[PDB]
Amino acid sequence: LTHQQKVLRLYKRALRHLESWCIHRDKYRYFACLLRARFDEHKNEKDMVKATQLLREAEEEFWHGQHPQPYIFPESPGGTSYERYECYKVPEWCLDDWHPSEKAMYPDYFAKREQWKKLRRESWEREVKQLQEETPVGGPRTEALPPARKQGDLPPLWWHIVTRPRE
Amino acid sequence: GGGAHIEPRYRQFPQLTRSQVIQAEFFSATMWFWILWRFWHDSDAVLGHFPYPDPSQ
Amino acid sequence: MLKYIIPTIMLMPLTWLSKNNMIWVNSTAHSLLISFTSLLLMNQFGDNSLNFSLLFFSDSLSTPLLILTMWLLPLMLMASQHHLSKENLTRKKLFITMLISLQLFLIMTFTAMELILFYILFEATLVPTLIIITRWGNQTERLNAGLYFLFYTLAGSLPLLVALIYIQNTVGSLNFLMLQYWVQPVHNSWSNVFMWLACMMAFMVKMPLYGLHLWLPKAHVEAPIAGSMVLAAVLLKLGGYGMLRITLILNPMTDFMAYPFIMLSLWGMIMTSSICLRQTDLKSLIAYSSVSHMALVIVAILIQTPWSYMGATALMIAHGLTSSMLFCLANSNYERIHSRTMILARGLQTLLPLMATWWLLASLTNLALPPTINLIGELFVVMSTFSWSNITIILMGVNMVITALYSLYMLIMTQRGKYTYHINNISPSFTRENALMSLHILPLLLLTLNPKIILGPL
Amino acid sequence: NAWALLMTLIATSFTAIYSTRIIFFALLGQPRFPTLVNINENNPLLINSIKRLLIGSLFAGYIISNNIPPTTIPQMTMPYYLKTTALIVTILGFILALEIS
Amino acid sequence: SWDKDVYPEPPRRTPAPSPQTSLPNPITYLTKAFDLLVDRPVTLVREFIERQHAKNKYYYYHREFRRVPDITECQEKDVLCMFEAEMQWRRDYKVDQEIVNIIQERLKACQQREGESHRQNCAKELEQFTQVVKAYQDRYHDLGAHYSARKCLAKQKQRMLAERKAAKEAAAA
Amino acid sequence: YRHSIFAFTHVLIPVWIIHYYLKYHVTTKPYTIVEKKPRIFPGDTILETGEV
Amino acid sequence: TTLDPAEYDISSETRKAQAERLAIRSRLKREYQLQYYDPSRRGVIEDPALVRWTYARSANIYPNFRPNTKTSLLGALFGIGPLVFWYYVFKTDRDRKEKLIQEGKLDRTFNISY
Amino acid sequence: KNPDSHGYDKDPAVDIWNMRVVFFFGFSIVLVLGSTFVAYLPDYRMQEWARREAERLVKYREAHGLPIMESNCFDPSKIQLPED
Amino acid sequence: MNMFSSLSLVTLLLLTMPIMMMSFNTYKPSNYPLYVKTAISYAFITSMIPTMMFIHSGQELIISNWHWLTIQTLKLSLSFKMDYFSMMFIPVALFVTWSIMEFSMWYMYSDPNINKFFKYLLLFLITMLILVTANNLFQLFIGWEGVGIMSF
Amino acid sequence: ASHITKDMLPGPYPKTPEERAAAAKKYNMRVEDYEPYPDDGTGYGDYPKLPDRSQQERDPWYDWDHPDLRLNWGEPMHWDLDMYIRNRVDTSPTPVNWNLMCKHLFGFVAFMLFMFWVGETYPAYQPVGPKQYPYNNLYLE
Amino acid sequence: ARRYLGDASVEPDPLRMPTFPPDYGFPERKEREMVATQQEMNDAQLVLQQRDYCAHYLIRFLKCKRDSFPNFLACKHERHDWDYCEHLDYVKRMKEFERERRLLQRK
Amino acid sequence: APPLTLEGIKDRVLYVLKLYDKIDPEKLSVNSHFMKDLGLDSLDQVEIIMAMEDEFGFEIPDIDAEKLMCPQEIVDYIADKKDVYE
Repeated sequence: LTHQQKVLRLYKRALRHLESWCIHRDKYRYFACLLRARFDEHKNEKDMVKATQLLREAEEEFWHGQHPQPYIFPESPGGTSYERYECYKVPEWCLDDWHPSEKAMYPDYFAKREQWKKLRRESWEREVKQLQEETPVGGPRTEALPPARKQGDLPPLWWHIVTRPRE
Repeated sequence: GGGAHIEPRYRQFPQLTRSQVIQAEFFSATMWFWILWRFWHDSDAVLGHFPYPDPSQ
Repeated sequence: MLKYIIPTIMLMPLTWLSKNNMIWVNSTAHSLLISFTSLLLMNQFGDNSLNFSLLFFSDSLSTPLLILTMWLLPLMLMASQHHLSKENLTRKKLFITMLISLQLFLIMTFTAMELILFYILFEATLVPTLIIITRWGNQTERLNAGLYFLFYTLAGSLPLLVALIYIQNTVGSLNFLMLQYWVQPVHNSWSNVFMWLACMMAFMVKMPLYGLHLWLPKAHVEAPIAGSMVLAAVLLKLGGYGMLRITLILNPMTDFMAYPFIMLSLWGMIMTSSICLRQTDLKSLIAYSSVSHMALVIVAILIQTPWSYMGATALMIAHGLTSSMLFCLANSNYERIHSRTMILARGLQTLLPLMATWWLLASLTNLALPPTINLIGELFVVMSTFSWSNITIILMGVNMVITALYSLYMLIMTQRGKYTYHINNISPSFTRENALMSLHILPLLLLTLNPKIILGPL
Repeated sequence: NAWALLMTLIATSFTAIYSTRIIFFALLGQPRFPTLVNINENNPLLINSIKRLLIGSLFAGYIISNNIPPTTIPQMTMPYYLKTTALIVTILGFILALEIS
Repeated sequence: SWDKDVYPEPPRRTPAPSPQTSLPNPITYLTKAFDLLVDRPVTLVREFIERQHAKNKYYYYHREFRRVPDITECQEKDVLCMFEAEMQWRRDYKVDQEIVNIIQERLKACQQREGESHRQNCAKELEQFTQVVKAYQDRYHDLGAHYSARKCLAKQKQRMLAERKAAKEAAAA
Repeated sequence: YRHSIFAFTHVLIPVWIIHYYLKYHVTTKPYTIVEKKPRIFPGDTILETGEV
Repeated sequence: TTLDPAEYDISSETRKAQAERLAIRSRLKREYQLQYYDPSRRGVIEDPALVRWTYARSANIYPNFRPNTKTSLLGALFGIGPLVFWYYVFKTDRDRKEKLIQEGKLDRTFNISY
Repeated sequence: KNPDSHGYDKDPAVDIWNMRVVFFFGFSIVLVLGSTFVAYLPDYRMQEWARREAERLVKYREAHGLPIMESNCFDPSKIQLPED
Repeated sequence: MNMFSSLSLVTLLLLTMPIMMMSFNTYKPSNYPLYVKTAISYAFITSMIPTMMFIHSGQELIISNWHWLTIQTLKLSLSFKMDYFSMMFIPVALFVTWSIMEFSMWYMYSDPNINKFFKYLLLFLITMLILVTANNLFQLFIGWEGVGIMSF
Repeated sequence: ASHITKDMLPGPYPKTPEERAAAAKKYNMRVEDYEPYPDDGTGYGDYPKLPDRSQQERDPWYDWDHPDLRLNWGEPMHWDLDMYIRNRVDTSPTPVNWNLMCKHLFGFVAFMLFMFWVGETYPAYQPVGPKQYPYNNLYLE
Repeated sequence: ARRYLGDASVEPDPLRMPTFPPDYGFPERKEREMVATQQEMNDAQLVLQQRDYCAHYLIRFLKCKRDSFPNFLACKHERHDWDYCEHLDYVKRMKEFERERRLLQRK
Repeated sequence: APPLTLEGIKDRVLYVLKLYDKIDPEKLSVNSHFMKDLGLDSLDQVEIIMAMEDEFGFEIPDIDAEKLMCPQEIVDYIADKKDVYE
């Protein structure tokens, strides 16, 4: 994480644990600027050790004053009924084993599927081999050229592009 | 889809059905009427009073 | 009797004599039929036990135990079919022959009329089993399972034949169990311990104590295709019952030294089930169940005083099925995904919905819900072994805890989301997957209706 | 034990603040929650359910109790200050409920 | 039914009615109702077969054995003569289990028959019951040899201790 | 409306079957259902006599 | 209690020369997805970290073992130890309970079972 | 093993034969036809015989003079009882 | 008094009918819940009857029915208990559960597996109902753990 | 069918740079402090060279943590170190190492002495000496 | 516990009462306080600690209870007077901390 | 089941952003590029997502902050989270 944005991850959560402490909707709102005052007290000064005491002593006075059972935003990294619905989870590619007379239904939809595959049937010869041209040796984060220079098909097809919905 | 039968609220405070609350309020009596017979007739304690057993003779 | 050995040996050229692929269905068809004969004259007494010939009383004994032995045969060819279809027919004719060649002795044994037909037929296996382990293994560690499976089983079962030939010429004739009507006791010496110790330790090395089980997971982890003989080797083991024919008599009155077999297996029962929790290989995970609530019988048998035999018999055939059937699940789920590593298979229960209730009813009968045989086979253990000394309630009371975390962790590992990379696992359990997995839970729970047919004489 | 008397009756107090807390944050303060709230309580398959209990609630305690063969002897002579000593606590529970709310 | 003196029970003592009151009783609108939706589909069918069953009468007899074999004969090492001397003893240990069953259920009929007193009545079963089982495990119970049941070899060798100790070594007797 | 035999196929099949297993039964078992005593009160052969 | 678990520590700026700790992993997730996206596969992936997860755990110890350090002769404090204890507990009972069964009668006479 | 055949065991035909040869032989002729056998199968371990005969014989003694559940050691003075 | 016990078991045998008739009874379609929800309604009024029969004459009952295995001496068969905790409570535990499923009937209304929800809510009531009624101490333990699995 | 050098061999020092990473990269540079070192207290055959241990503890934490998957679901290619206790363990709580529970669990232990007394309501304490008399003291009639 | 002599019949759960069980009794008031007939006491179904005083009185209470079955009230004065039998008894038994208080003090 | 469309999200986001008196409601809505209304480095980007959480209310992931340059970009992927427009 670049030294510049390191306060954000605190600046995101700072007021976050606040609101679960306050009760009235104004209480959060009334202390906004008042506790907002402390940030820009020294607004423009050194990036290094001079202002690192804005990072250094931020540790205490935060962890101190922490865990009033925060509001968890139910569907999220934690807290109730977040990951709740798995009874569907949309197992994409359920379309393999059928024994038709189970395939009579959704004929228009079976027509559409086999039309998607043609892209993934052969998109490769320039899709894969360009990744042999694109990343010279040890390349970091691995996405292709954002267009793939003419038509990406998908290119990330279809696992990320067709992936499973929520209901 | 299913139907429009009620639209949601932008915090315009949605309206009631007008048979929703009255049909309920008749069950605000059943606590306030059935509380009638508490003090009538029963007191804070219906007991009889222990008369300090003075006859140690 | 010959009602049985003769058709089941008549099976033997029902197979090769046939044509091409008709072979499997040919013998599976008949092999079921014999089960009518199995019950047929059996389940007579009852009181004053059945002996119909000089050297055979098939099973009277109230150790019926033989009906199962005739089940598991035409459960194999439904079980064993998967990857054995990939080599030649004259070899496939073999693997059905030796597999029968086992089934013929397990009818001979459990009857035996005596001690000395038991032994030579007690050691008469290991010719057919050893050949199924070494060939048709999977890994290359199999070659050592070949040895370890001997050099124990045979290692100390020779001291039988030194002892049983010592009795034959000492008191009368051992020719018959049904005459013990003269038996003198065994008081004490530095000779008689050995006698009692020679007439015993050969049996322990089969149903493991917490020592000298070092072979049991070595052979099961790596072992034939379907569990094809792994279902059979979960019959073989429990068949160490014969300790029920001896220790009832034939040195009755030494309990003096029992204690090193009590406190040694009684603290292992709380033990080896607990070394089963972190296992990363599934056919290992079940192999250590098989020690645990099997090794509880060894504290049921040594103690006298029935209400143990009420409960010790129900156990030999209790896990006789449940512990069988689990090796049948972990086989199937392995057909599709070729690692036996437990982690790898996750995110099932969406993709094979009907096989959900199959895991459950299996893993529920280690929990031993009260009504089934399992508890009514455990709660005659605890009732007598409590009277032994009150403190047994603790350890074997702990067994009833760690075993519950034990089982679930195996199911609940297969409830998760995993789509993950598998393009395999399409087959939605074609009937044999769910057919052979049945014919266990149907017959198992069923017996609880009239469960006087599984009991000892006491 | 001359402790439970201390101990239990104190628990009777919190029986007020149990209630009044989840009453006063849910049923009392200003509306606070994101917009687009669709609430509809007109629900034949619900209102049918509550109505039975609360009716079968109020009358219940007296019907069940009134009909029994009596199985024991309660003391029935209860002196002062032993009497409403539960109610005596709840009275200030509600006090300390709202004052503290 | 059964044998009366095998399963005795005290008589009925039907309770007297006490209407006393001007108010309707609903049971009389049920016992007068329920009876009429029961008897017709029920009692007619039991009468239906029980005559339908008059067409044939089978038999199964009352099986009683032949007791010559005695007890403590015969010459020690023997097989034939001591094969049977258990068949006397084994059946007569299957009996003495059940005679504890019958006498036990008779006890239950001392309770829920009454159950309010549970104490000042019955006069018999409990004060008898623990005079029964104390006549059980002694000499009729081979323990801890009960696993082998040790028939007739240990059966007497409690009862040698019940001879070679009692009545003589009792000092002085 | 009827929909009058659905409640009949529901309850009236068992009520028959269950009692046919009782009327033919209670006197079969030597000691079956254990029903308790009448708990007689001094309304039959007795005077009170108090009231005291 | 278990544990701090050090959600802040020293940093900044030293060990900013440490990079390509991601190049180690970024290579694979490129190659892994280069593996994982293909039209025709239908099968599981090697995933060596799992092969070296069990096989360096179950097997490959008694080969690696040496019976030397007396922290590997520790187990006598573990394996045999309590197994003697359970003998000490029992053998006192089954006797203390036995002596009374002879002189004096603890039980009642309505105990037939056992 | 799905060229959109349905299939159970192996191939086109006797697979279809191979299902009826397990299902039908396997159960409905054994798990049912057989299970019937032991259901009402005759008196097991001679207990049925015992209830009545351990019933009749109770009152016989109770009727005239005799006690109940003797345990008299099977007629002593049939035994010489070695002392020492 | 002859109808006294016999009506209790009605409450008991009934709730098993919602299970047996799940496998080729020619099942009622969705609104299969209603098939059960009415199968409840008549059970409560069924249990309401014997409540009054007791609060007149007393006279609690048990039943001797069916001999499970009989070992050495103690003979365990099965039974039921009509006792004072049986007469009052059981009507209550059914009376609430009479009202409870309707709520779920609205709450779970959109779940495609609803049909077998009411099954794993049904056994729960069944076997929790045999705990209160059993006088045979073992029999108390059948439903003791029968419920302890239902939680899972 | 991985051919040669499947797993750990006789460490834990066989040219530490030869292992991580020949294959099985626990460390990048052969010093990440992930070098196949952690054979702490050897002679126990346990955990030989092992492109492996003492890498830190208390959980994979299972949160956003979303390069791709990164923790317990989605299986990043190869980090695996030790596991199997990781599905029943998490991280730092708010307080630290305060046993006030043994305090409170013994908080009532103060009232053990409150057990040795009784609670008899009638009459009051009324400091006494020889007035106690639970049943009787002096003559009957 | 007045007469401490033996029991002809041994039936405990005191089916052998001293004569009738009191709470304590007598000692003087009342020397013989008198209860009800035992032959009818356990002839009906009467729980323990229903054998205390006011047995004669409470046996009538249930008499009318069984009379009007479809009714929620029989006698609220008797149940009131059931204290007037019991309250009068219990208060008469509140006197045992009065005597022992001043009797066991100085003299 | 609650109907969701792509209009309101262009409105709601336009709405409260037009509610703040710190922004004149003549200013661009769908595309301002937000770097003209980024002032300063902080107290904008994380400042603006403080309110927008108060209506929908899912988590507003961290690494999605740098997508917030384009005012059409914020509304862009909120369609992909809650399963929004076709």
